Amino acid sequence: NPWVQIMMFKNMTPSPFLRFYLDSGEQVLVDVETKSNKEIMEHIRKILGKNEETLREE
Amino acid sequence: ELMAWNQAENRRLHELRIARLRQEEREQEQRQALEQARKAEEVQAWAQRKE
Amino acid sequence: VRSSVHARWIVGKVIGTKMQKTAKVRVTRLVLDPYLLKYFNKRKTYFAHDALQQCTVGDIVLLRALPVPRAKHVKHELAEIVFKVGKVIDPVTGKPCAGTTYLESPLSS
Amino acid sequence: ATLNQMHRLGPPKRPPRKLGPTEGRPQLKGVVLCTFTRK
Amino acid sequence: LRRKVQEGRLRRKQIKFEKDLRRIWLKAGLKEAPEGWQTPKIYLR
Amino acid sequence: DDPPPSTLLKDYQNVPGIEKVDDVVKRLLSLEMANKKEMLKIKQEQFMKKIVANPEDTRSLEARIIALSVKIRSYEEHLEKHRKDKAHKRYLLMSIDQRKKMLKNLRNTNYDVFEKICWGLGIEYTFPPLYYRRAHRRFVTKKALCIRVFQETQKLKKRRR
RNA sequence: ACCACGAUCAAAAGGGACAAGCAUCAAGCACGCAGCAAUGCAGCUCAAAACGCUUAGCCUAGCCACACCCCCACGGGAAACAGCAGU
Ligand SMILES: [K+]
Ligand SMILES: [Mg+2]
Ligand SMILES: [Mg+2]
Ligand SMILES: [Mg+2]
Ligand SMILES: [Mg+2]
Ligand SMILES: [Mg+2]
Repeated sequence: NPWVQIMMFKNMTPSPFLRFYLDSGEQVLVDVETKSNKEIMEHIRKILGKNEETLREE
Repeated sequence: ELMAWNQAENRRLHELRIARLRQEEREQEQRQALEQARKAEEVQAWAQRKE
Repeated sequence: VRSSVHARWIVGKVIGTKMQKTAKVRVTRLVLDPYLLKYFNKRKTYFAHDALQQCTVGDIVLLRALPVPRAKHVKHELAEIVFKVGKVIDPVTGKPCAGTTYLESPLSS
Repeated sequence: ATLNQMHRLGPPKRPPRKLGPTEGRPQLKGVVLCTFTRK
Repeated sequence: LRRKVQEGRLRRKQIKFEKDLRRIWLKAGLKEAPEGWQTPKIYLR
Repeated sequence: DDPPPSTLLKDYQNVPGIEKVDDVVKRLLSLEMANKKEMLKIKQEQFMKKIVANPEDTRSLEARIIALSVKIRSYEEHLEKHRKDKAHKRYLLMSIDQRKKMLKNLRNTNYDVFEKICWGLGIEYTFPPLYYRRAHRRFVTKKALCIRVFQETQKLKKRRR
């Protein structure tokens, strides 16, 4: 995703989390305590990732 | 629906966080009462010495 | 179609507030080094219209593109303040925090 | 060097090659001014 | 002999500095230097 | 301002019946007959009571900043008299830099306490320079001329319009 | 289309991206912002390389630039093959 702006923040809150800003103006919050990196990847793929059908169409 | 599911997941994780924090609070209260008793004894000793 | 500004939504840190109704913001993106294949931060400065002068140096802000530039370098406006400097509210729990410690316990509410 | 140092310095910059007596040309025309011998 | 060369270089250096300063206000549109300006001799004790 | 010399020592303020003792005992247990460190301790607790939310917590960043401020004042008082004490000059400068770092951390973490500390201790927080380059004579003169030329051009532009 | 509805193609304008060497080129010198304007603030770029000098057509279904010179061409130098063949 070369055109998506990724920024990181350290030790600003007691809990880790991800936030996604959408073009419409919506924000998506994903809490990631107790979750492995693989679980986080699967969660973000499910909620905001293109499915295999769309990729195959592309 | 995906956004709603994400919000529900956040709520479930929040419930688990609250439960864990309550466990932490009980163990805290215990050790903190112990330490407060120790400090009460220390203050008693210091006050007696100064008197 | 909604704007002629390239960067529609960006997140940055306010690095200057010496202009009237304008905040100078630092935006970092991750750029791949072609040789080392490691990602490094690349910085860019943006001027954001801040009508109310609520921005303080060091706070993390979200900028939304203006439909058209209002000045030579002012192409964005302050959509919101993501993290006020030293007054961070934890989004997961909603409670004030100072770094990694809660100022107000989540259990209190 | 560290990866940060390699990134900041960037790719190695080979100095430009030195031009020889022919100035990078196969041959050169010339006019003889004098002939002699050397040891 | 190194001396006279060295002060000659200092004089040319001062002239170059003054020329750059003059270029500034000439390009700015001012016909003369700013009112009350005098280029200091910064390369001589 | 220093505490009055009649103030009782920090360790002899909450002892019961300290008001019912002879005037000589009060003198013996006052700041008048102690070293400077007891006066500094009294200053420290006064600042803690006046500023911090919980005066008993000494591990907090604001409490540490108050302690370092009291120590910096003590070093400054020492150095007014011993102008040629280099070790204490070093200690004063290091303490000031450390307090600046602590103030930066407090500002980044707790802004309300940062403001309350800055008001209570009279500290004027300053931002660091952006560029660290030598300002030699040529640059200084050129910058002064450029400022002057900009001023003259602004006057000319305003008048001409 | 030819009534445009609108497609295709593509200028000018706005936003973004975009070669190499030299830091013995480290400061640029008005390079910003706000207001309907009057005017007000003093700002803007830069060691994460600004500013400058030098080198080079480029990212090749092709593209860019130039078209005797004075960047341009009212005007001036002056009388033009960097179209083909040829000298
Ligand atoms: K030309
Ligand atoms: Mg165009
Ligand atoms: Mg060429
Ligand atoms: Mg010709
Ligand atoms: Mg021409
Ligand atoms: Mg020909």
